[PDB]
Amino acid sequence: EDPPACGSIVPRREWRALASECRERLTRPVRYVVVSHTAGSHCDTPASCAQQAQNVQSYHVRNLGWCDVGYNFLIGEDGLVYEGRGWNIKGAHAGPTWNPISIGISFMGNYMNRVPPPRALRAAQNLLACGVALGALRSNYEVKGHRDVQPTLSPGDRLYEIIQTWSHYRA
Amino acid sequence: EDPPACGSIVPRREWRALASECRERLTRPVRYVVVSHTAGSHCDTPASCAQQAQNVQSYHVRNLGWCDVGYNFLIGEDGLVYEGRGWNIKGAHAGPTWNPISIGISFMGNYMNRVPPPRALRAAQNLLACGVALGALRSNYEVKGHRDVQPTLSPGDRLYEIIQTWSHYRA
Amino acid sequence: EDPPACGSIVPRREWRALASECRERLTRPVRYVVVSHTAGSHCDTPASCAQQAQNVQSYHVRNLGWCDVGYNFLIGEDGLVYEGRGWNIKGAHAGPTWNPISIGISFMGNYMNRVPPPRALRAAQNLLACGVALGALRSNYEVKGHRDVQPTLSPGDRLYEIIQTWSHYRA
Amino acid sequence: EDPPACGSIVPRREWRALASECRERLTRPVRYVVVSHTAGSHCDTPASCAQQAQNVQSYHVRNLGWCDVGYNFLIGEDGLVYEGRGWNIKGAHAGPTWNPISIGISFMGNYMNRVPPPRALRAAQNLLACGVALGALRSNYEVKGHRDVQPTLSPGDRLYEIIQTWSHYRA
Repeated sequence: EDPPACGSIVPRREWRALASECRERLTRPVRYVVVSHTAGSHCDTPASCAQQAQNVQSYHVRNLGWCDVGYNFLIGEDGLVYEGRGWNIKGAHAGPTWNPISIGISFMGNYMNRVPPPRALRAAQNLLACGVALGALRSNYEVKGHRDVQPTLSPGDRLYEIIQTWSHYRA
Repeated sequence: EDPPACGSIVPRREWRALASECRERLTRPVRYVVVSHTAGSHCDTPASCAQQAQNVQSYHVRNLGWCDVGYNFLIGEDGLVYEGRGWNIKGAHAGPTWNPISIGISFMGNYMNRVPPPRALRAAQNLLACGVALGALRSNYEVKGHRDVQPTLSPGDRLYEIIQTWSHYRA
Repeated sequence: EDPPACGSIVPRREWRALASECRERLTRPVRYVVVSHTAGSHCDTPASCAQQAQNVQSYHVRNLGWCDVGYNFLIGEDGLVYEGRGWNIKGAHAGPTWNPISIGISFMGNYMNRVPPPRALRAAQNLLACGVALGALRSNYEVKGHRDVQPTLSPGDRLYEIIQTWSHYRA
Repeated sequence: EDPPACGSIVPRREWRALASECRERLTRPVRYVVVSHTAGSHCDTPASCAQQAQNVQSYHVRNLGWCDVGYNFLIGEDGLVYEGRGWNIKGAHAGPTWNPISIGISFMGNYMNRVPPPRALRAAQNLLACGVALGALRSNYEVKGHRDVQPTLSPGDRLYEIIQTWSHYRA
């Protein structure tokens, strides 16, 4: 069980997230990853991305009344990964059939007419390899675009175009 | 008076829907109505709008594997309401919490920077008044925009903006 | 903050409850409700049920040494709700994870082989709407079986099966 | 279904009620509430009280030829409310003047020399509060006694006396 400190993941406390009230768990190893975009604005710096993650959480917790931000992880264009509900807590990002069997990661921004920068993508891929290293994800895990399991424009055309070219993508 | 007196809808056969396989049912009268937009292209004729309703339905059934198009009713810019799951079948448009206690109506098109023409709006409000008359909806029913209960841009800024003005809208 | 009082709860002074030595409070609005059964004797008259409440309180206090009867509320088969620690005080019924973020209501009886009467079910369902109306429970509160947050049979197979039908239920 | 009667009312069916033949609706918002005692036998358990509601209905239907039991609601010493004609139907409880303008709630038993239980008092308020919530009782509703409007002794001296101590009551 060789140890990799692959957590180039910014903790909840570090981006000053509100405390979570979610308690239901994901049984590891999880088989799926559903990729979405927030459809909101992007951020290209730890400082702005921290705030942007606060806003997304805000919307979900204050406006929608949820126990925590809906994603397990969020990707910023600053090239960092933000801890959402994490590897062990069931997200609220792709429905009742998919949330309990998937890890939901969301790129912060709107990708209908923009590609996320290479470092945002490297962070996403690095985050999945990590999940595999830890046994949080099956080594043969499958990636889905949010539009493949729920009716939505998410994760955006350009971004959707890209994940389809991904090794673990299966529609 | 009686027996009926309510707004008109294009029936499933008329638009050429595949047969529904959905079985789960809503309890009447329903307290909530959720307004979304399909987020795709719009249609301003009975011909293109039926075609449109086909597509949306194809995506939900052929691609997401659902028993039927997600919405209870669709609204075209042609001025006609399109039968979806109807007043009795639980739809799949606003998630596990609202699907079983609401009627999901979705305008066909994207209303982020565009508003639906007056006739599409009359159709939608006609429909709600129809639903009330049928006892399918409570007389003190409430309207929510899709974004008020799910993380999404739906029903679109301009549309969402419009429904905030409605007699039955409740944030 | 929300003027009108609610439901028909038999207050403490009426079922002759020992004073409470509990002080740790709950952050309102509470998100979860965990349904349990006492697994003790059932009662179907105000007098026998007032007694049973007393029995349950006393056993938690005198024998287990708890600051007050562990449940936030108790339900009789006489169809009445019995005030336990109430809405503002943290209770001891579902473990350290859940006790600070939930409301615990217990049906006085054993429900492995008996279903409680409709009036008991009704009293519970109505106690919850009160909780919301009062602002003690979130409008989108979630009900969980005792067994879905702990290893146990509680609230009993029959009662468990029932609450799985309630609209605010989440496994 | 999913919405049960507010304030834990025992449904017509639970107390084994004969079907109603009444058609005369009252148009809520009703302005008044009249309190009578049935002058019949009292009961303090859910079992005995269901028989009494059945007793009183039978008397009114089989013997007086009425379309249903006189009252809109009956209160029990068990602390439960019993559905009579409900909110919508005009009841026969206080003559040709007040039957069309008020809601008749009747305490089961003779209360000339008996003061009824506080739980039954709580259930009564509970009934009136949930009446407003429904749109049946005008939010600013008013209360009168049976003897305040007819040559009768009902609701009984002890019972009548406390009804005056009320808030919503109008002299």
